[PDB]
Amino acid sequence: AHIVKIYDTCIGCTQCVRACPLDVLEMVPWDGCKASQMASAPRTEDCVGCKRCETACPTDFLSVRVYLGSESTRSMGLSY
Amino acid sequence: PFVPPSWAPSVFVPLTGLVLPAIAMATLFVYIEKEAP
Amino acid sequence: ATKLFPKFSQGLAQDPTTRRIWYGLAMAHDFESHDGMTEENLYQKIFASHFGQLSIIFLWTSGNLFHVAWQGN
Amino acid sequence: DIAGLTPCSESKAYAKLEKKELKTLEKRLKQYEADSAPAVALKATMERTKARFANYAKAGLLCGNDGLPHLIADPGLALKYGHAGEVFIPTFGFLYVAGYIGYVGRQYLIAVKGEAKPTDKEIIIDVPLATKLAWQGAGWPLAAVQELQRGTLLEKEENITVSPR
Amino acid sequence: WTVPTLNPDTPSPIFGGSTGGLLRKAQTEEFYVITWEAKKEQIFEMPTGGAAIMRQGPNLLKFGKKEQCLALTTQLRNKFKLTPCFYRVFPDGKVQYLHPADGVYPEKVNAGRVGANQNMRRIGQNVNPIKVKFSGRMMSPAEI
Amino acid sequence: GWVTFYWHWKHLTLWQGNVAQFDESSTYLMGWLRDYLWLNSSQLINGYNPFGMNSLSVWAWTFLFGHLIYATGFMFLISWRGYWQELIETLVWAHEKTPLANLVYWKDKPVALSIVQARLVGLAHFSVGYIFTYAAFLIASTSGRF
Amino acid sequence: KVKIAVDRNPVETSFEKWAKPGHFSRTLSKGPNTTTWIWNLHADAHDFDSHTSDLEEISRKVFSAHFGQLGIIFIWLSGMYFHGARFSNYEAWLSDPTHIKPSAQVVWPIVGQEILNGDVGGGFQGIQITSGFFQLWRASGITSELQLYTTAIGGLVMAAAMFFAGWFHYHKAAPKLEWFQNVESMLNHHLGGLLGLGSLAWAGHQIHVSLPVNKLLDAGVDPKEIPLPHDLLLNRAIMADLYPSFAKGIAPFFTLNWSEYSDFLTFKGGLNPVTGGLWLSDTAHHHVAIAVLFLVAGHMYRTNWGIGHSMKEILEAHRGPFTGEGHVGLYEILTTSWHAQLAINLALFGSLSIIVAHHMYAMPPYPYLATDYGTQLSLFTHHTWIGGFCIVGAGAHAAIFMVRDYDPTNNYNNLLDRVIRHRDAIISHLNWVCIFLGFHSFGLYIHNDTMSALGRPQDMFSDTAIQLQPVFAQWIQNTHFLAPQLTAPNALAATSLTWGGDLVAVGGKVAMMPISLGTSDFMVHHIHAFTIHVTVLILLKGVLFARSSRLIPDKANLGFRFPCDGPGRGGTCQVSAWDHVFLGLFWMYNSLSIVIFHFSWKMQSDVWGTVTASGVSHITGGNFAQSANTINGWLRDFLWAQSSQVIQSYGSALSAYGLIFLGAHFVWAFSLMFLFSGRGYWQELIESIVWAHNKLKVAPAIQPRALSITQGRAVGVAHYLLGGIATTWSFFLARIISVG
Ligand code: CLA
Ligand code: CLA
Ligand code: CLA
Ligand code: CLA
Ligand code: CLA
Ligand code: CLA
Ligand code: CLA
Ligand SMILES: CC1=C(/C=C/C(C)=C/C=C/C(C)=C/C=C\C=C(C)\C=C\C=C(C)\C=C\C2=C(C)C[C@@H](O)CC2(C)C)C(C)(C)CCC1
Ligand code: SF4
Ligand code: SF4
Ligand code: SF4
Repeated sequence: AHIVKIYDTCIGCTQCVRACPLDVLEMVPWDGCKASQMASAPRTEDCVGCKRCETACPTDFLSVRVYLGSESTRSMGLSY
Repeated sequence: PFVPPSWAPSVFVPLTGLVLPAIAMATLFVYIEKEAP
Repeated sequence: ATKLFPKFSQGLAQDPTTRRIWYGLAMAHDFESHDGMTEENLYQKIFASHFGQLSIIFLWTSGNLFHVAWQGN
Repeated sequence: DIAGLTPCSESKAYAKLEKKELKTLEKRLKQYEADSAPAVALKATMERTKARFANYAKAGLLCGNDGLPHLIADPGLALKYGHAGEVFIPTFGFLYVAGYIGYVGRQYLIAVKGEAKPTDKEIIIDVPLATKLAWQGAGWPLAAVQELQRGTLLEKEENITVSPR
Repeated sequence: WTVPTLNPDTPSPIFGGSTGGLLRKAQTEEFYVITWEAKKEQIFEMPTGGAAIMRQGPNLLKFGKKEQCLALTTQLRNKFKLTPCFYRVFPDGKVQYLHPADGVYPEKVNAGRVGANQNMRRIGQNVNPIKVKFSGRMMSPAEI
Repeated sequence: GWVTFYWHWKHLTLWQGNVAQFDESSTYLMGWLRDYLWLNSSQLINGYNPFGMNSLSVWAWTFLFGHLIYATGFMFLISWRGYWQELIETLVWAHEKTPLANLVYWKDKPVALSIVQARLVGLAHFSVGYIFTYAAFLIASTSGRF
Repeated sequence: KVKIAVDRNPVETSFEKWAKPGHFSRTLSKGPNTTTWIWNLHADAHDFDSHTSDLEEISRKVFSAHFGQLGIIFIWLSGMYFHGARFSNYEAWLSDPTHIKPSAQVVWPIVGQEILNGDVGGGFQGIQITSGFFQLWRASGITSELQLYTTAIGGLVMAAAMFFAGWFHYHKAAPKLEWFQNVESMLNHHLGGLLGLGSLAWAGHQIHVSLPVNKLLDAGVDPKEIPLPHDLLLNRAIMADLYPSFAKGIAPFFTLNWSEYSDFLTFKGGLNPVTGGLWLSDTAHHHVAIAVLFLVAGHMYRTNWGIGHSMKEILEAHRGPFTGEGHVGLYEILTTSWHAQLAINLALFGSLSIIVAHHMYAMPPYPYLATDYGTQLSLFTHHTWIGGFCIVGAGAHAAIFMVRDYDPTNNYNNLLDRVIRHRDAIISHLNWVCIFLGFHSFGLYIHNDTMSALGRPQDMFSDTAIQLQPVFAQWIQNTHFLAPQLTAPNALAATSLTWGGDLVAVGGKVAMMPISLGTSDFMVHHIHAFTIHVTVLILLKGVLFARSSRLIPDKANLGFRFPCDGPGRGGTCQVSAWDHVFLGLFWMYNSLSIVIFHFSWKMQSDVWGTVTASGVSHITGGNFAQSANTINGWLRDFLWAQSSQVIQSYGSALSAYGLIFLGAHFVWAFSLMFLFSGRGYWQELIESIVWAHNKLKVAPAIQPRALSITQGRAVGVAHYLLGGIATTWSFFLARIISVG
């Protein structure tokens, strides 16, 4: 499975969650940013590694980071 | 002195390059397809 | 299920695609990445691998000498 | 003289090459009437060929066994043996023109940088300013030394971005 | 809100079939089933290729992977303002509800959700790989 | 390639006894293409022809063998995974939909080579053809001429 | 109601936008912040669909852009006619066409380039041209540089008119969408007016000018003493002397006594023995028939009266039991989508350009065109390349429609929908067909190469060893050859000498002779089948999977031109339909490169050659049959042997071809840098270079950026095709001009 991590730099834009095409991320209540919300990655087992979340992340540097890891039928996005 | 017979190539070349490859490929393919207990 | 090859990377051994065969062959000499690798075991594996390389080189030279002495002029 | 080369003026291969070149042009000049425009053109090329072989020899160029002029690039050999118009002088001529272009372009970028939209002045050229800098670029070498001595040519490392390391 | 139960005998949108449908994986590993309610019969695009007519009220479709189900989920929500839900179904009869996990779409912050894979540091505060060397396996300074 | 071309051409001319050819033809690239590559390739490409073959046949066959591998590398180097992955998926459908063929199945799910893998496989094919082509040309040109 | 509908003064004519780069785009009008903006500006300049979602505005931009193209083409033609009147040897070539080489480009004497002014003949020095203009002008009956100069002035007057029309129909009276959506009216005018009237008018020029002038030229009359075209147009007695039937006037036409005009309207076939070209009387009766046929065709669609057909009705009527709804929805797709029209038009227009190359070479329509091998090879290769490019473009715009104009609500259970529903069956079956062709086509060459290298020639596929004769093509050739006596009784001769019969020789050179087809021909025809099938596979796959695939289900949202979907799913590089066009270009280049090489070798080996006493000596001595069955044979007897002309051109007039030959090998290798690399490496290298510019305070405000992934691919393919095609171009022209 690919390793997805969220960093304190997260601003709670929710853009990564909206960009994810496999529902690997969600917004959880937080107190570190003004938006009072931070991105979480509770379903990384369904992550394929498209890195759309990173493309949607506007922080410098990225608050969401994807590290390609062990490959599975879900990770390879195989319908067979 | 350490000289193989004339038939050596007529036998060694067939075995090495055809027979041995087949044997090697067979065992190798089996191991890869085998799954951990 | 988990295949036996490669034994040095459970990750690859749990890959259900043909990529497992290619990566198992491609990452066999990267000892530092092998599962449960320690610095001492890393050195001992390399030491044995170096004896293996030397064995191959001397057989290559013996093979060369033999074919010239047996089929050349 | 140098490197065992020989003056083109005394090379036999240099002379044979000039004859070979003029004989090709002459073999062609025949198929045409004397005043025909083709004939006039082949004659002007033959005159230009004769002048080149003569001008190159007069310039004191050295020729190899191939009978072709070779250029001396060592500043020491060129100055001591009369071969400085081959690489040395050309070097200072180019360096002046190339620095001219660079110093003017740098002066332009610096001037447009203090404007409202520098990017706009790079796609749409401020012609009047560009022409002014183009003319003031003749004294670039002295300006470049004066900037190097005031410490205004370079940027402070603290103001230049770099990767994490 | 409670975890929904998948009714497998739900009517499926009108569609003549295609060649981009389920494969042997659906019978050996797992398949995905999207379900939604339609207030009117509307033609829509099958993520597997082809046009299909959604039926009035309940609708059910089966896809080979989760991405195809979420792709259809995106079109129905963005274009028809519908609210679909999908599940992973195993070959032994087991059904697993997947989205929306808590009934609230992930982009909308919801209570109860506990953060996961979050690092109380910026990426530039990660350690050098030399520190995570000779661990149980190949790992990244980020994983620590 | 440049260093070995230089060495071979300078020695071929010295061995033949006319260093002037290199001295007058090496100063322009047309000279390299015609006086080194084109001229020294005749005997090699005639290793086998409609009139028969000679001891240089293996080198003529290898010379072309290297050109083939070199060009095969271009496919792994220019074409990328996405295109191939979608093609294989169609074949997986064809195998599972083909009667009798669907009876036999694969233990490893067929997938396109990875991005890094493709770069390596392409570079290997490119490098092998590069060496085989020059080795065939070098030995044939020197041996056939001397 | 079909009617003229326009908007008045729609767009103001000012230079305000000229000074605001990127004004047409909502994203680009903001101005540049990085270098990517410059590329984006040029790459998105003619993408009106992306500029605006208004079809009427897009249609008005397309119409005026076409007037701009027509004006460009007119200037190009005026230049060719002007260079023929002021910088050519046409008048001398008219007197001696079998020895004087056509030339219409003279170079200035500078930096020694005057060497390119070769001794073409006729007391002239210039670059030899291979466009075939001299033969076209002779066929048209032009005998003076005054006529070429007058046509040049006319073309510029026409170019000015085209540019005016473009400005007027966009800024003053812009046609409304309803006007453009009158497809029934457009087809009636283009078939009846443009095509039928154009053919009728041309028949007028040929009958009153081309036929008498060329008859006098072929009789040996000096071009100076030939009557001027008007003299023939205003005097019937002269035309009556040359053609007795002209003494009867147009009475026979209206009295249905057409047989009387048999002396100028003929069905001879074959070739004029004097010139080696088709009979102009045959070309005249042909264009007259074409004109009649197209005038009828232009009265088929309904307009403002009840008579005529409705394309929507015809389409909706053609439906069968195996195709669901059938052709329903197509009329709506082909009246609201320009990309759909461009896809079909590019496909047919390219296929046509390829058909022109084959027909013009086998049936040489111009006088003295057949024996001008440089022009013949250039024409065939040029039109073949134009066709191939247009065919690849057809694929791209079909995918653009599938991604941007396709709507499922209008395509349920129709042919389009049913095709997308069995795309995997189509691509998988085509995949196997491609693999079968590859092994059974190129595998045969490998077998022959190995058998020859192993000294086993009897085990090779050849006309002497194992034989693979193209029997079907041999039977068709025999049928077409014997056609004149049975299936085509009126025709005096067969359409072409390629089918068979006696050879026609002009100037001692073979104009055309029968072309034999053996094992080597059978093998190369199957390589063509393989290369075309594979190119179709890539283009078709790119179009059918443009909206979605099993790997990527929302490809349509990503768009037509996108680099990838990330390294996930194993790697999704080059999944966009645009990337399929990128790959298709390489295979189209591979296919056509093989097609033109086949033509050149076959023609130089079995057709072209000097005719001597008792025997024809071909340029390559008929070595195609025994040398084109192995790759080694191709590399040695074609590339290596015929490259001698280009490699030995230095010091002559063909020296330019040698320079271009090297320069083209360079551009091709330079493309590999872009094709094998990635922007990630270049961006970092630029970062260190930018550092040096920052250090010396010479860093630009517009941030330097590596080319986009898609731009990197586009730059690579462009330089690959430019370099590769230019290399063949230099090789072909140097070879043919020298041994022509
Ligand atoms: C006299 C004591 C001695 C000797 C002779 C050696 C010898 C060797 N040790 Mg070693 N070692 C020693 C003590 C010694 N060791 C001690 C005390 C320790 C503990 C600190 C170690 C720890 C150690 C380790 C950890 C390793 C070695 C290894 C090696 C081998 C190197 C393999 C190699 O590169 O090929 C031979 C190298 C040479 C012959 C050097 C010459 C190279 C030149 C540049 C070539 C020039 C040749 C000439 C110019 C042209 C030839 C032309 C023609 C003949 C072809 C080598 C045979 C390696 C090994 O195990 O390999 C299996 C390795 O991993 N040793
Ligand atoms: C950049 C590389 C380069 C190289 C490889 C050379 C190489 C050479 N230079 Mg030189 N030179 C260079 C740059 C270079 N130069 C530059 C940039 C200048 C501008 C000042 C000069 C100015 C120069 C002069 C004035 C002379 C040479 C000379 C020479 C030749 C002998 C010089 C020597 O002894 O050692 C090599 C020299 C250098 C590595 C650096 C500069 C040359 C030194 C400073 C000159 C000392 C020469 C000395 C008198 C030895 C020659 C004795 C006698 C024959 C005069 C020699 C082949 C001498 C010569 O042969 O003239 C006929 C000579 O007198 N050069
Ligand atoms: C002096 C006459 C004139 C003036 C002042 C304008 C002014 C304007 N036109 Mg316009 N137009 C004109 C003549 C004129 N036009 C003519 C004769 C035509 C018929 C072709 C058109 C067709 C036309 C269209 C279809 C459109 C405009 C548009 C516009 C507006 C913005 C676009 C623009 O001009 O930017 C400047 C653009 C350029 C300078 C590009 C020049 C294009 C030339 C023809 C290409 C030449 C290429 C060359 C032949 C080959 C290059 C090869 C290479 C190797 C060098 C603008 C106010 C656009 C608009 O309405 O705004 C959205 C619009 O879409 N015009
Ligand atoms: C006899 C009627 C007629 C004729 C001859 C043409 C001819 C042409 N049309 Mg067309 N068209 C017509 C009727 C006609 N049309 C009608 C009734 C409609 C409305 C349904 C259209 C709508 C239409 C569109 C939308 C387009 C064309 C286009 C074209 C050009 C395509 C380029 C080509 O292949 O030819 C080769 C070019 C030549 C042979 C040059 C000669 C052209 C001269 C000017 C002939 C005159 C044509 C013109 C219609 C005559 C009236 C001019 C008058 C108003 C001053 C072509 C010249 C395309 C275009 O953009 O052209 C700019 C295009 O996009 N037409
Ligand atoms: C576009 C095709 C075309 C054109 C333009 C012509 C034109 C011509 N043909 Mg022709 N022809 C053609 C096709 C064509 N042909 C074809 C396809 C065939 C094969 C069947 C023939 C076979 C043929 C034959 C056998 C003959 C001609 C002849 C002629 C000429 C005489 C026509 C005639 O007798 O009266 C035709 C009637 C008219 C043209 C009507 C004229 C109306 C005028 C121009 C209108 C003026 C109005 C204006 C307001 C006046 C004011 C002026 C102003 C200053 C105030 C004529 C120039 C004859 C010839 O060669 O003469 C020597 C002849 O013998 N043709
Ligand atoms: C009637 C023919 C025709 C027409 C009207 C169009 C029209 C269009 N095409 Mg298209 N195309 C065609 C044929 C045609 N095409 C063919 C035959 C091919 C196959 C190669 C393509 C392949 C193609 C692709 C892949 C794409 C388009 C795109 C487009 C759209 C935007 C064009 C653009 O990007 O602007 C800008 C145009 C340029 C910047 C020109 C680039 C310069 C050229 C390519 C260099 C060629 C070499 C040149 C001759 C070298 C000169 C010498 C040199 C030393 C200077 C546009 C509506 C784009 C699109 O649809 O957007 C999504 C797109 O991606 N076309
Ligand atoms: C010389 C280089 C080369 C070669 C050989 C090929 C070959 C092939 N390409 Mg390809 N391609 C290339 C370059 C090349 N390409 C480049 C540079 C690009 C970038 C544009 C592409 C892009 C490309 C695309 C996009 C596609 C292909 C496809 C194909 C396959 C078409 C189907 C087929 O013919 O199967 C038959 C196989 C052959 C004809 C190869 C012949 C090999 C010989 C005859 C067999 C000998 C076997 C031997 C005896 C085995 C024993 C060896 C021993 C050691 C045991 C084919 C194998 C298509 C595909 O995937 O297949 C449908 C496809 O879509 N290519
Ligand atoms: C002022 C100017 C600019 C230049 C800016 C800067 C900082 C340029 C940097 C220059 C630096 C750091 C040079 C550092 C070392 C240079 C060295 C050691 C010089 C080497 C030259 C040698 C050895 C001479 C070789 C020869 C001579 C005598 C001349 C010829 O005969 C040829 C040859 C090789 C024999 C800007 C902004 C690019 C814009 C523009 C105008
Ligand atoms: S890489 Fe793709 S699947 Fe994974 S979390 Fe990011 S957007 Fe989601
Ligand atoms: S895109 Fe980045 S900043 Fe925005 S919610 Fe996701 S991780 Fe946080
Ligand atoms: S290598 Fe380039 S094209 Fe391929 S997935 Fe990565 S970024 Fe996309």
